[PDB]
Order: sequence, then structure tokens, then C-alpha cells
Amino acid sequence: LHYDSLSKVGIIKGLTYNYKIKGSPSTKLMVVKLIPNIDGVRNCTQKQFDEYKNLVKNVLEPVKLALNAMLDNVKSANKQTLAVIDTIRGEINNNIIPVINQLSCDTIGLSVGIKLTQYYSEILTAFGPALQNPVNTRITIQAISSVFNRNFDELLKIMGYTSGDLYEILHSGLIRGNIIDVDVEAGYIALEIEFPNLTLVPNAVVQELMPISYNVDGDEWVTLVPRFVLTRTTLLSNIDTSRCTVTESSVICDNDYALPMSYELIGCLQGDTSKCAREKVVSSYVPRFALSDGLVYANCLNTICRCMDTDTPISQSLGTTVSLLDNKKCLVYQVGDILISVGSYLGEGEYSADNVELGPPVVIDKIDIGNQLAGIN
Amino acid sequence: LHYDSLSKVGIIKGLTYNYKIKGSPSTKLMVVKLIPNIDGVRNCTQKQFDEYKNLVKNVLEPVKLALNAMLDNVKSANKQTLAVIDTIRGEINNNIIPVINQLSCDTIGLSVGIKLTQYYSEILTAFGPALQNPVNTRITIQAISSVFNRNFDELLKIMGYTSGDLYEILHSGLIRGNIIDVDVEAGYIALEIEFPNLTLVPNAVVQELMPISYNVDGDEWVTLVPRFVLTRTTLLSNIDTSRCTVTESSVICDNDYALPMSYELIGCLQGDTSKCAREKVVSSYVPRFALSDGLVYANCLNTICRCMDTDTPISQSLGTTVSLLDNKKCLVYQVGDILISVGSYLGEGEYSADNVELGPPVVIDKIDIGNQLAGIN
Amino acid sequence: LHYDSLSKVGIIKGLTYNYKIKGSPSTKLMVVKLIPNIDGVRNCTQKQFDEYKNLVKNVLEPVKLALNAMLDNVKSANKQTLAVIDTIRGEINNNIIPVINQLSCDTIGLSVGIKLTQYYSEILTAFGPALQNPVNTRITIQAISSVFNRNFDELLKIMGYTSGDLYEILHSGLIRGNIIDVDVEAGYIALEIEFPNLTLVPNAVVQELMPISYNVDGDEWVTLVPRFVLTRTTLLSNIDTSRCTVTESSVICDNDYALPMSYELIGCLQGDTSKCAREKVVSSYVPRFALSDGLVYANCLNTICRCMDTDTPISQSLGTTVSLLDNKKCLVYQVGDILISVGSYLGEGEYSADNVELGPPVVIDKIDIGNQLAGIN
Ligand SMILES: *[C@@H]1O[C@H](CO)[C@@H](O)[C@H](O)[C@H]1NC(C)=O
Ligand SMILES: *[C@@H]1O[C@H](CO)[C@@H](O)[C@H](O)[C@H]1NC(C)=O
Ligand SMILES: *[C@@H]1O[C@H](CO)[C@@H](O)[C@H](O)[C@H]1NC(C)=O
Ligand SMILES: *[C@@H]1O[C@H](CO)[C@@H](O)[C@H](O)[C@H]1NC(C)=O
Ligand SMILES: *[C@@H]1O[C@H](CO)[C@@H](O)[C@H](O)[C@H]1NC(C)=O
Ligand SMILES: *[C@@H]1O[C@H](CO)[C@@H](O)[C@H](O)[C@H]1NC(C)=O
Repeated sequence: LHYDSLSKVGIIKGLTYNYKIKGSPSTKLMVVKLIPNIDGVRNCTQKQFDEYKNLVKNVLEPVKLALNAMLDNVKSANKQTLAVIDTIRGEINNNIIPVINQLSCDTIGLSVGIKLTQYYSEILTAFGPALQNPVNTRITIQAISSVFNRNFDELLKIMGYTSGDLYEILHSGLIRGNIIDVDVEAGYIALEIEFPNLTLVPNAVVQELMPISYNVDGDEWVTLVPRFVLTRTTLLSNIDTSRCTVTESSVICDNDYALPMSYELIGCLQGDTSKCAREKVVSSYVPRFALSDGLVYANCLNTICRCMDTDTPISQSLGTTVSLLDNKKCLVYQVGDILISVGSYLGEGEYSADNVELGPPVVIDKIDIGNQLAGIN
Repeated sequence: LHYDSLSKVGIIKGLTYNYKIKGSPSTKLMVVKLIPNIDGVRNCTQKQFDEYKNLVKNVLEPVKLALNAMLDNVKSANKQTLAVIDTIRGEINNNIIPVINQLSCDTIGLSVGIKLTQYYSEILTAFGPALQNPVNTRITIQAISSVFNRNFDELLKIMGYTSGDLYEILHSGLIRGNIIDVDVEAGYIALEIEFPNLTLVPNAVVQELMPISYNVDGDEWVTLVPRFVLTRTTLLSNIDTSRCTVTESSVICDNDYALPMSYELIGCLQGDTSKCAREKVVSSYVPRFALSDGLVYANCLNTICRCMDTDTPISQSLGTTVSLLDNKKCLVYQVGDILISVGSYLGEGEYSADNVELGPPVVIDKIDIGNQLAGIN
Repeated sequence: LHYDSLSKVGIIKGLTYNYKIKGSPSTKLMVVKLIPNIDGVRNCTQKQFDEYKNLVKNVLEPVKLALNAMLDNVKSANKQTLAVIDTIRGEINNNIIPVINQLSCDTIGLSVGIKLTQYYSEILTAFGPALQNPVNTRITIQAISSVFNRNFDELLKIMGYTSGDLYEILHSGLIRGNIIDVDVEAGYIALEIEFPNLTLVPNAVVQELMPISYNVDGDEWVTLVPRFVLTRTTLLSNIDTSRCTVTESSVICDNDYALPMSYELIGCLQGDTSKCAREKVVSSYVPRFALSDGLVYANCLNTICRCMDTDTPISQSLGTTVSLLDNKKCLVYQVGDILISVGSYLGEGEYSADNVELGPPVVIDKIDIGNQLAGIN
């Protein structure tokens, strides 16, 4: 593939991708427990533990019901003084002490209630999607690290992934899973996770071609070539990416979609330019620009191009039909009737809670009558 | 494009979309803090604050680990009486008071614990996806309003969006972001958000064409035209939408996919009908109906059509090969062997909590012995 | 369609799918209330209820703002002794009792605060997506069971779904919804849910064809056929699935994409093999294998095939151009320069909380001076 001789034919070099073939996934089963084991002094904590269980039931019961509906489709003077003293003792012993003791277990109960609530939130974060959609979920990073015991070296080694594969796999969301079974009373869900096996085709590189209009002897012409062509070593072939997943780094296809390329097209791509079926534009709309990673290419030889906020027209020095516009002059270009903006940077911000100041507890002072008793003795 | 003369050829007018070209996104960085600054009487709150920190660590550590694995891919008698009194004072001063004072800080601790838990839930709602999937997330509306300080007029002004663009952008989910870095101990994540720059092509309208079978001199025929044709002013061109995002209002493509249209096709679309490559149907299955926004069009001149629950056959008055069925007669139509239902309305419902009634607190009465002391004095 | 005679031409039978046409969805409106009705002793609970309301406001206000921005686009000695006794009574009555009574309502307040927090978490689980993305969300299973009162028999009956439809609908995520209106002060959102109406085309089966290279008289050849062909009874037609949703069980298309098939292709598919436009491979890359549900087919007659970890070469007995490799011998195959792995099983694991042990409450002993009073009397 020779680009220098295609540029003058109106074909602009586009993005480059590697080429991978997707095979059957590896499977790993994980059981997620929603109700923690809390034991000891059950009579003290009981009330908060039961409300928690109802939260879990309300979340899991709809999963069980859906799985049953789909059962066939799921894959798997001294006397008076003493009387006063005893009366006071009575009120302390019958009212004050019993209340304080009850408050001590209300406190433990609430502490457990908070701890349980946070545990649910941790699960909601990691296995949220699993609970929300029993079929075909996207697996989170927290769920993955749990699966491999927080060891990504082991993850890569077992799957045979490079750092580049982990990145594009997470980008596309190719790690998926399903709930196969649940136990509502126990608070258990059985989640099955599928980890894809990707294979790299050696030296196979996919090259995008972006044709735009150009002028020649007269009139306006467009050259017609496949948008995507596959090059390996010295071989060229046609591909169809409409059924493939495309990431920034590679094209991931199930099966191998390469097909034989015609002689005439091979000729053009390699620099012949003898044929390159160019077609005359008479009563059709055709493109006059192409965009690649922020670069703007345009046929400013045919149409009127302008740089905004400099109020300056754009022209060509000839020797080419396609010019690259310089992004260092302005943010907005006009090509024909279309205004093209660029990806400028906006200032940094933050999200946070307001600062919180706590006040002191109410503290009861000690009762000290030593100075009075001393004067009675 | 002249529809009246295409109807008699078996081509039914379909949906209409505008046409837009997607360029490089604008970038804005936001730092999200998961641990709030709570200060004052640290000895009182400490215990609940530490459990919260462990929740945050369990959520963020897997993000840090994944980012490191992907480091190369991430973009960025009086004496006895006194003895009794002092004994009672002792039990109050050594047992009752110390317990009450401890309960006062247990209460403050629990209050902080609840407040912290709710803060996490707010973050889980707005930045949930960011934490779950470090690469290529969909940005929530809460995260967006945070970015623009709850001012959507500013949002639209900076990006150059109309209300129609904000709607279709949220519909498709074109606002994306990534975590670039984290600090597990600090509880910080650095989230980068990409806001797309869409440009409108003036007067460019995409029109869907839906061919069905029809009869003529004899036998059964189907006319073959591209499903999508692009019309601007007086110009027609071919497009390929298999690589574009399609919303209810518009087709959003990266780069411009328009290509020159052949003379013969232009002729047909504009009403010539001289060629319109019609092909004979001999041993193939072909469509006899078309659906558009609930409208059902059918070739009831060729096949048998019926209106269900009226038990009434459907017929044509001729003068056309395509008839539109009236949705005011029945909900289910039969065309040939296929039963076609319509989008009926189901009754309104609600989701809510059961009403909760609270009981009163236990209240300790005051100790009043004034009437007894008065009789001793 | 006759496969035995296509195998020798290099065409391998692929996956089989049913064929369905998607029509207008049924609509059901549900109102979700985020603030529960808690009443009684309002002076005791008030403080925690107000903090909860602020959580709800922070989540809903951005939804209201977005809806307003999009308003035009949204679809809808004895005396001294008595003095000591009264002094002690004073400290109990003025310090100890008031504090204990306050702790009793602090306890009720905290209990309500926990209960409210959990309710929000339940909503975040079921209607999370609705709050996060006001436009075009995926509906969760919890939201669906709420809509049908936890009765999936009613769900299937009303929609006319079979268990197979519920499964593939949840798999693809075809149940969608939008927030049409909100009330921030009331804590209400109005969520509209669209349930798709799918219709099955009788006997319509889509068959995938996977061509690979083969040898014949000499040189290397590839036969070119459409990847997907539609067969009904005795009729064959061409389809285009690039615009359709594909599930494991079926192809779900809006409208009907079948078009007439050419005579020559019908001939080949039915076993003629007279034409089958076979093309010579001269300077192109072509596939030498095909993958289907873990099965690996390969042209080991043309290239070199090996079984890894057995260190054994793979050969053919002839009588065929395509051989199926046996997955019971090894996990990794080499075909040409490409290493193909298989979906092996990884061991079962679990996610859970550490077991928690609770200690006892602090219990205040009763004050017993009966033995001393008895010696004074
Ligand atoms: C727990 O409460 C029950 C009454 O529901 C009581 O019978 C039992 O003895 C209590 N157990 C303890 C250890 O307090
Ligand atoms: C008061 O008298 C009691 C008699 O038992 C004695 O124990 C106590 O220490 C005396 N208090 C003072 C201040 O002398
Ligand atoms: C906090 O607790 C520590 C013991 O862990 C103690 O040394 C310190 O004095 C306490 N500070 C306050 C203000 O109570
Ligand atoms: C009881 O006697 C004490 C002596 O100090 C006095 O202060 C108190 O008011 C008297 N109480 C009554 C009810 O007379
Ligand atoms: C509630 O508190 C207010 C003061 O904010 C007070 O006026 C009112 O009487 C109290 N009501 C009850 C039932 O305690
Ligand atoms: C002490 O004397 C009082 C006088 O009212 C009497 O009620 C109480 O029972 C006596 N206590 C004992 C242990 O005798």
C-alpha cells in the first residue's frame, strides 16, 4: 500500500488498527453472599439484623422469579430519713438503671445496622449489574479483582493477556456474566463469569482509507475504494468490520472476515493508479474534508476555506489536491458551508462534601458532697 | 425525491433523520473526593470514621491495581445513715454517670457513621460507573451538572449545543470518561470527561425507503433501491449508516460517508421509473408489509389480510398496490401468516414504602419527695 | 440448502437463528416515591429526616434541570442529712434524668436514619439507571417485577411472550424507559417504561455460512457466498443483519430485511455447484479455519496444523478439504501461524464478609442496701 500516489487521487490515510480473532471464553464461577455472619449476644442485635434481611429479600426475590420464568432458557425523724433514702433508691433502681441498660443494647443494635448497610453498599458497587440484570451483564473491576484475589499478574498469566489486551477488553466490555441460580433465604447468588480468549493474527494490520473529492482535467471526481483494507505482509485483502468490535487499538472479530482482493484494486493500492474507478460528480453531494485524531484535511482547492477569529482565508500553494489545516491558528474552521470545531481543554474542577465540624458531647459532672459530709460526721 | 410515483412501484416512505458529523471532544478534568473532612472531638467519632475508610479502600484499591497493570495503555444511727447515703452516691458516681457519658459519644459516633454512609451513596449514584469501570464509562446527569455548577445554560453555550443536541447526546450516551489516576489512602479519583463536538450539515436530510412486493402485468415483483438515501438540496447521494449512531432525530457519523449516486438511480428517485431494476420473485421469500411509527402498510392486494377481534377481512379499492391499515379498528392484524400487534397503553402504577408510625420514647419521671421532706424538717 | 456438497467447496455450516420482527412497544407509567411517609413523634425523628431529604434533593435536582433544558425534546445533724439527700436528688433530677431522656430520642432518631438510608439503597438498586440517565435507560429486573406485582405469569400473558422471549429480551436489553417529569420537593419521579412487541415469522430460519480456503486441481480457491442466508420452507432469500440485534437464539430486526435471491446462488446452495463463483487467491490473505461453539474446523490439507502439549502434528485422511479438530486431545491448536485456545474451566470461588463477633453490653448492677438499712431501723 503506497500512500503518496493515493493522496493525489483524493484518498487520505486514516486510522490504523491491529486484527484479532475472538474464540470461546474461559469460565469461572463465583458465589456472592449478601448476608454476613454476625453472632454473639443475638438478643441485643436481632432487630436491626431482621430489617437488613428484608432489604436483601426485596432485591433477590425478583431474580429468583425471573429465573423460574426462564427455567428452560437459563444455561445452568431517723425513720423518715431512711424512708426518703429508700424512695430515692427505688426510683433509681426501677426507672433510671433499666433505661440506661436498654440504651446500651439500642446502641449496639444501631452499630450493627450501620455496618450491615455499608456491606450492602459494597456489594451494590461490585455486583450491582449482576443483581439488576440476571442475563448478560458487564463485569466490574471490583468483581474481577475479587475473582483473582487482587493479583493482576496472575490474571494476565492465566489468560495469556498482555497489558494492551486488558485495556481494550475493559474498554469494549467483553467480560460478561450471568446469574445461574439464587437462594433468597440464604442470601446467596451464583454468578458465572466469562473471560474471552483473544488471538492475535501476526502482522495483520487494518488500514482505513478516507476518500474526498478532487479536481483534475476538469469537473469534480471521487475515487471509490473500500474504506477498510487488510494488509499483512505483501498480501492485501478485503474485510467487513460492520460485524466487529472496534477499539482504539484493534479490531476484534468473531471468525476471520478476510476475503480475496481484486487485481485492479491491488494495482491501485500499490501505486498503479491506472484504473482506480474514478467517478464524475454531477448531481450528488460529496465530502470535501476528512477528520483523523483532530487533524482536518480539506479540498480547499475546490471550495472556500476560512480560519475563524483570525478572519483569514485559507489557500493552497498547489502541488496537491489535499491540504492539512494547522490547528495552532484557530479553533474553528469553515470548509464550504460546514463549521468544524476542535477539542479544546476546559478547566479542572472538583466534587466534594462540605467540611463538617462536630460539637462536644454532653458530660455529666460527678456528685461531690465530701465537703458537706465532713461537717456532719 | 418524488414519492407518489414510487408508491406504485412498491416503495414506502420511511423515517426521516438529520445528518451530523462528529469531531474531536472537548476535555474537562474533575477530581472526586470520597472521604469528607470531619473534624472536632476526634476521640468521640474515631471508630465509625475508620470503618468508613475501609469501605472506601475496598472500592478504590482494585482501580489502582488495574491502572498499574495497564500503565502503558492509560492515556494520562446518724453515722449509719450517712454511710448509706455515701454508698448510694458511690454507685451513682462510679457506675451510672460513666455509662451515661459513654452513651453520649456512642450517639455522636453513630450519627457520623450514618452521615458518612449517605455521602458514599450520593457518590455511588453520580460516579458509580466511574468506579465500576475505569475505562470508557457513560457519564451520568449528576456528574454533568456537577461539572457545570448546575447551570445548563452555560453548558449549552460553551459547547454550542441546542436543546435538541443535548437530548440526542444523552440518548446515545456520547459523553464518556475514564479514570486516569487514583489515590487510595487519600480517597481521591481523577476522572476525565470527554464532551463531543457535533457539527450539523446544512439541509442534509436522510430518508429511509422501505420496499415491499407488488403486482403488475403478472407474477410478483420487488424493486431494489438503497434503504438510505441522502438528499441535500437538489443533490442525491448514497450513504452507509452501518457504522453510524442513529437516534430518533438524527444520524451521527464520524467523518462524512456520502458517495456519488448513479444516474439511473437518480432518475428513479426523482420519478422517472423507466428502469428501477425490478426483479421477479420466483423461489424467494419477500416482505409484504412495512412498519413506521405504528403505521402498518401492506400488500393486501396480493395476500390475505384480516382485522382480529372484529373477525373482518381487509380489502383494497384498487388504484394502489400499497394500503395503510387503520389502527382504530383493532389491535392485531394478520398479514399473510404473520400477526402484527400494536403498542397499546397499560395502566399507571406506583412504587413506594409502607407508611411508618413511630412510638414515643421512654421518659423518666422526675424524683419528687418535697412532700415528705416537708414533714421531717 | 444442501450442506454435504458445500463442505467440499470450502463452506462450513455456522450458527442457526430464528427470525423476528420488532413493532411498536406497549407503554406503562410508574411513579417512584423516594421519600417515605414517616409520622409520629416528629420532634424526636426530625433531624435525621431532614438530612435524608437533602440526599434526595441532590440526586433529583439535576434531573429536573436537564428536563427543563430539554423541554422541547422530552416526549411527555438531721437537717444537714436532709440537705445532703436533697442535694443528691438535685443532681439526679437536673443532670442525670434530662440526659437520659435526650438519649432516648437520639436513639429513635438514629433508628429512623438507618431505615431511610436502606430505603434509598433499595431504590438505587432498582431505579438506579433511571436517576442516572433521564433519557433511554435499561430497565432492571426489580423495576419490572414491581410493574407486574411480582407475577411473571401475568407478564408473559399480557405481552404474549414465551419463556424464550423473556430470556432474549432481557439479554439484549430491549426494555427501555425515560423520566418524563419529576417533583424535587415531593421526591417523586415519573418513569415511563416501553415493553417491545416482537412477532415471530413462521418457519423463518437464518443460517450462517463460513467460507474458508480449499484446494482443487491446483492453486488455492475461495468460494464467495453471502454470510447469512434466510430459508423459510422451500424458499431462499438474502438478508442484511448489520442493522439487526443478534441474540444467541434469534435475529431481531425492525421491519423485514429479506430480498430476492439470484438464480445462480439458489442453484449452489441447493447443491448444484455448477457456478459458485470461486475465485483464485494470488496475493491476498484468506482464512484457513472457522470457529463455531468451540469447534475448530481447519484446512490442514493446505497448511501445517499442530496439537500443543502433545507435540503432535495434525493430518488428514483425505476425502475432504475441511477437518474438525478434536478438543479432547489438547487445549491449544496451531493452524498456520495462529494459536487457537479453547474455553477451559477455572475453579469456583466466593465473595463474603469476615465473620463478626459481638461483645456484651455494659450492664449496670442494681443498688442493694437492704442489708444495711436493716441494721439501722
Ligand atoms: C431473648 O429473648 C427471649 C424472648 O423473646 C427470651 O425468652 C430469652 O431468654 C432471651 N435470651 C437472652 C440471652 O436474653
Ligand atoms: C463520715 O463518717 C463515716 C463513718 O462510717 C466515715 O467512713 C467517713 O470517712 C467520714 N467522712 C469524713 C469526711 O470524715
Ligand atoms: C484520645 O484517646 C487517647 C488514647 O487512645 C488518649 O491518650 C487521649 O488523651 C484522648 N484525647 C482526648 C481529647 O480525649
Ligand atoms: C428542709 O430543711 C432545709 C434546711 O436546710 C431547708 O433548706 C428546706 O427548704 C426545708 N424543706 C421544707 C419543705 O421546708
Ligand atoms: C417541638 O419543638 C418546638 C420547638 O422547635 C416546640 O415549640 C414544640 O412544642 C415541640 N413539640 C413537641 C410535641 O415536643
Ligand atoms: C426500715 O424502716 C421502714 C420504716 O418506714 C420500713 O418501711 C422498712 O421496711 C424497714 N426496713 C427493714 C429492713 O426492716
